Amino acid sequence: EFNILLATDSYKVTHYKQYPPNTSKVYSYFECREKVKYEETVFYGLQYILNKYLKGKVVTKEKIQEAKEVYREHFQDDVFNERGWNYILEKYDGHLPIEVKAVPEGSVIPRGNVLFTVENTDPECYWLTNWIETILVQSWYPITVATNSREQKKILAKYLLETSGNLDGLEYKLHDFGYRGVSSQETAGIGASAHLVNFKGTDTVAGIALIKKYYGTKDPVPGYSVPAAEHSTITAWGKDHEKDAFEHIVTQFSSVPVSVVSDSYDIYNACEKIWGEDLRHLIVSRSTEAPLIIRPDSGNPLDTVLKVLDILGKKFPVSENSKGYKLLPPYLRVIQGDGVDINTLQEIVEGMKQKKWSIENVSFGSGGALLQKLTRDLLNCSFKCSYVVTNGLGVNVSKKGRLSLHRTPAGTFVTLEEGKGDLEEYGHDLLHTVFKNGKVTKSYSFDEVRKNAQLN
Amino acid sequence: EFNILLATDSYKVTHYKQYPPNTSKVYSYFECREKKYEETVFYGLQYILNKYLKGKVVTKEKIQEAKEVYREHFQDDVFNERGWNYILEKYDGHLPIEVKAVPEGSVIPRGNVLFTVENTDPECYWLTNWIETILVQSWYPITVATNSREQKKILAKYLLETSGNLDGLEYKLHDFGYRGVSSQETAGIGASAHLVNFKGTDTVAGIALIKKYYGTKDPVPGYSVPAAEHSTITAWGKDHEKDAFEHIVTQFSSVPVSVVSDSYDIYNACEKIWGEDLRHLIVSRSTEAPLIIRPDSGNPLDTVLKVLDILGKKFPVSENSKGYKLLPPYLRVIQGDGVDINTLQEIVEGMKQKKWSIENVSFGSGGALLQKLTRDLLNCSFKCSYVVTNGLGVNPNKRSKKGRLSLHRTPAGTFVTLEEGKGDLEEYGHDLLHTVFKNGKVTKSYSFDEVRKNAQLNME
Repeated sequence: EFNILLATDSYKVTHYKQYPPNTSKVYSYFECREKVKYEETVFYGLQYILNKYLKGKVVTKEKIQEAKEVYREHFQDDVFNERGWNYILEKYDGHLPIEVKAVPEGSVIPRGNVLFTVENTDPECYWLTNWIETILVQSWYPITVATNSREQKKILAKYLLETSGNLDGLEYKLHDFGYRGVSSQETAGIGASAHLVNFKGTDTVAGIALIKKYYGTKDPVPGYSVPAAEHSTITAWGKDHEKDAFEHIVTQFSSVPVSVVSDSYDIYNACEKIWGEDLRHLIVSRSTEAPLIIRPDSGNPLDTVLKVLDILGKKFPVSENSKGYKLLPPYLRVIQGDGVDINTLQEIVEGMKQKKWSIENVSFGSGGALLQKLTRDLLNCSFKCSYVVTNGLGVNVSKKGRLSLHRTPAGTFVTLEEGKGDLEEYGHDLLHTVFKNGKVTKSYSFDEVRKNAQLN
Repeated sequence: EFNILLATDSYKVTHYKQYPPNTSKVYSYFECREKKYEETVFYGLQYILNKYLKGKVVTKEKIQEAKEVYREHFQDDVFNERGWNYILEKYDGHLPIEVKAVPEGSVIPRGNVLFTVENTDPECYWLTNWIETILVQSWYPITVATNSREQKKILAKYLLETSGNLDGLEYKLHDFGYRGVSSQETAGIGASAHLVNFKGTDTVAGIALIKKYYGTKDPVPGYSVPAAEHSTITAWGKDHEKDAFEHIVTQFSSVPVSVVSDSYDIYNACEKIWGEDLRHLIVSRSTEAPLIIRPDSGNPLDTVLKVLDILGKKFPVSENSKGYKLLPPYLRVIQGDGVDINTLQEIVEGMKQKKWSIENVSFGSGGALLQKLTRDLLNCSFKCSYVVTNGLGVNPNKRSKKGRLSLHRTPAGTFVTLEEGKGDLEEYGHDLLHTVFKNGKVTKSYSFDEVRKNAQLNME
């Protein structure tokens, strides 16, 4: 199926012919170098990569021959280390002789600290470290998604608290609508799973499948969604049957919440006449677990939320909570999924507070904004060789030498270099061996991942 | 392997309970809308059709898996088990939809229908909305192929003006985006899209995709060359950079070799090492295997200009027929840092002002070519435009299209998208859209050779 001998940058293929004689070790590391400032990042995703692509017998005679042919044509010359891959196949039954150490999945670590390290375990495979860089560095994506998601969660927790006095339901405040905005099916799954580290709402079940497959969970409902009615289905009934459309929907989905666009024809007539009275007997009767969620009209993200809230406020009973903020009845809520990114989320929620509107009233959705438009540059994700051993001599190639992560008694994180960690300075290394010679040596359930990524 | 019943936005799962009774048709379309990148390269649909939609994609096992997944996901039974079983029993699991599209590789101006989708069996009215997700992801290869072609245009302009021809244009932009994209699948798709316009890529997966889903007569559709970076050269120590260089050039002499030159000494490497010390091993390299020098970091233009100058003094520089400086055939430069469509223009412009032929330099694009792209760059939009209920028809950015769409060209060759089925009259040339998928079968397929031909630049 997938061939790891063909999963590296092409130029790295020739590295086994570029090192000095007797090079026995190449040690490399990944960090989110320093440079809404993302001060701390969530380390998430390496486990997926290790399990899906690196563990077990990943080298076969068949795969060796495939790579030899592919590369012969690619470089128009035989520059493929066939013998080197044959050694791995025969010596370790196709298992990769490398060791990867990393901070636990879900850990929140400030920028500029070692997150994981990679090195070969057999001197003959000094070239392997550079080779697997490509596959490992893609962990930047789930790290970045989990990080940007958590930052948005911090914004939501702050205002939810100040406006309601608590954080109940925080986990359902930001929904992942990024399926259609990402670059591939695989990316959709990875990204959705990274969002689920922080929240539970997603429209990409592939995220849940990845979690259950690569991490494991005891959580009864790790990821959820609610039926949603959009323009495409409502307008199919016609302007004269919008009421029938609305009644049909709410009656079809009465035991769970339901999202319905109010912008199909006229939000006023829809909220004031249809919802307001014509079908009122179907709304007020809904449980607090299955509220009607109104998806505001098109326009400015903040303005629209207020407008719809003010309208609804005029037709339904609003009350002030213990914190003194306007709160719609339990059977009625609002969702803003258009133009909501990390920066805009701020202004929106900010405006709501200043207008006496509680955050309990609204939830948000983000699409290609939280799964796409993100790059390695956001957190300055960097992978580099920091230590090499040639002719028995240890040399430093960014951070220098062998690295280790530590947390001081004051609760600060520090990455010690040049093997200084060996001096047992600041306790024990926080990086743990997760992969060694083809075997995943330490794994985490998704429950642990979420616990480690929890808000401070 | 893959369960298409689980590959749609969640909220679309319940649509089979949202339409009026006897809704028999749902017709939707895809376009790169314009406001108020003038042309896009349509590429990638065929990969999706063949990999995910064709053949028997529904099985009892998949239907059951979906039922369980959605029951937990929605906390209620809102999965159309009956509707999917119907496809399994009536069409042996083949999807009853028809997709029409402009040819793969075709160049179409913005604001025009590119592909359409509709159910072929009235009982499957709900299927059109369902597959939107998987089909709209074509926005990615479309965008990559389009952006890549725009850069090709810039390079073509300056290569022609500075050398007189476009020889070797296909090797001027190398794809180094493997490490900068979000996944393995995305790497392959993206690399394939770049290969629509160029041949250099460091992602062999892109070539695999081309051969598997398109096919080619080209004996070498994608290529790369050995390259030496800092992590490998610095391993030798500052005092052995010359040996590192010597070793590498000797190792790879029948093929071109890329070598970083800013490890330690930037001037000494070009002047002394490459010059006085190893010149004998460079001037001897054939024109098919030149030494490729990769410049230091910093401003991309300044660095390119500074490197050419240093070399241009230690090596014999000529003057082509257009009067621009040209390095000897065994020596070239590559700039793979900080290059995107905006920076590319500034660089080639700078070289022209400095009288340097574009022949001397090639470029590399990474994350800024396969990741710094979104659906909004080209305003990729998918929308329902026609619906039939009870046997009756129903219906910032430019307005959306309505009714049955068709693509044509005026006698002047101007592209026009006709709406409300007006295309039936064929006032202009018949519909340019072709049926590429129908009831589980891919009905029209393009070789990557046709794709590249359709995407060629306009000589004008």
